[PDB]
Formats: sequence, C-alpha cells, structure tokens
Amino acid sequence: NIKETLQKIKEVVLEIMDKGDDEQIKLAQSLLIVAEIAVAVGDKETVEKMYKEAKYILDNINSITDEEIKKMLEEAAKIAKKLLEKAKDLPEEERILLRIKALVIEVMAYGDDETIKEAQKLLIKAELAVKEGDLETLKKILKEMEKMVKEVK
Amino acid sequence: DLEDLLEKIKDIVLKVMDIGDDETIKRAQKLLIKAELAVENKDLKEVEKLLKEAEKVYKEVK
Ligand SMILES: N[C@]12C[C@H]3C[C@H](C[C@H](C3)C1)C2
Ligand SMILES: N[C@]12C[C@H]3C[C@H](C[C@H](C3)C1)C2
Repeated sequence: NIKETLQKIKEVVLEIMDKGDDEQIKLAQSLLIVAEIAVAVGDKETVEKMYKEAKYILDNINSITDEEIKKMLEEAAKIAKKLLEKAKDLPEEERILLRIKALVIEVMAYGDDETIKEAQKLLIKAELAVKEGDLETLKKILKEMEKMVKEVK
Repeated sequence: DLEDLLEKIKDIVLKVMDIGDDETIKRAQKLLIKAELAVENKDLKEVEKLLKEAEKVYKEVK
C-alpha cells in the first residue's frame, strides 16, 4: 500500500520532469522527498496526499500559478518538519538522514537555484553516507544543511 | 549486487551536479529515479543500462 504508492509518486515525478518547468519539477521533487520522509515514519495518509498533489501538478501542468507552487513548497516544508517527530525509534543514522532531507526541503522552499543544487548534492552525499554508516560526515552534512536553511531565511 | 550499481550511478549523478548545466542535472536525476524504480522492482538489466547511460552523460560532460 505504501510501497506501491511511492512508486506511482516516482512515476508521476518522472512524467513531470518530462513535461514541467523548473518550478514545477522543484515542487515535485520536494514532494517525492517529504513522501520518502513519511514512508520512513509510517504515515500513509501523508503519502496519499503526496500522490494526490503530484497528480494535481501533472493535471494542471499548464494552469498552475507560481503562487500556489510556493504555497505547496512552504506546506511541504512544514509537513516534513512535523513528520520528523515520529522518527524517534530508529537508528541515529536514519534520523540524521531524515533531518537532512527535511532541511533540504526547507531550502527548496525559499532558496535560490544554486542553493537548491548544493542542498541536493548534500542530500545525495547523505544517502551515500547512510549506506556506509559514516556518522562523522552526516553530522557535518546536517550542520552544513543548517548553515543554509537560515542562510536563505 | 544491485546496490553497487546504485552507488555507481548515484556517485555519477552527484558529480554531474557539480559542473553540468541544468539539462544535464535534470537528465541525471531522471536516470537516478529510473534506477531507483528498477532497483525497487528488481531488474538487473535495467539498472545496468541506466548505469551505462549515467557514465554516458558523464562522458558528455568531458
Ligand atoms: N532550474 C533548476 C531546475 C531543476 C530544479 C532545480 C535544480 C536544477 C534542476 C536546475 C532548479
Ligand atoms: N533521491 C533524490 C532523487 C532526485 C535527485 C536527488 C534529490 C531528490 C530528487 C531526491 C536525490
């Protein structure tokens, strides 16, 4: 149910990157991220909402207004920071990875394009460090995330 | 097995993001998520060809 929904979310995201514009794919990738966040914590209603919003973007691919893309970016931020609360029974590694992902979303909300690039590169790096179990680099990657979410605040 | 190819293509996308242009970065992320899809659905041929295409876009940004 949750594993078949995130995959449809990914499919919709790919179609959006086929069709959408920089702001629309920005929104869609932020969606995929907070979706994975919710999957890590067991909140399925969130991921259902995420599939609904991504399909909404796909449908209104030529009628959506950047004002409401920004509303959804801010909302996705707020939601990710709220979902982080259910992540207190998992290893420290995945917790720091989840916080890194949420900070990346909050950067995608208000940050400029180059800052979003940097945040996505650091998110990828954290995804590698998780497979390597490297604490000493993901801690500093989260700290550098923080030296960014407010750097564009 | 599959996670090794995942690591290779993820490294490739991470380094494509450091100098390439927006189209190269978007295509790299496209290949990344297509990989993720195939790796979740278990299909070695797919992940392998996605790795080939990722190294190909890296060769595009010589
Ligand atoms: N303009 C951008 C489109 C897309 C999202 C973000 C990072 C990359 C890929 C360049 C902004
Ligand atoms: N896992 C990710 C796929 C895609 C590229 C990068 C940033 C976002 C969008 C999440 C890693």
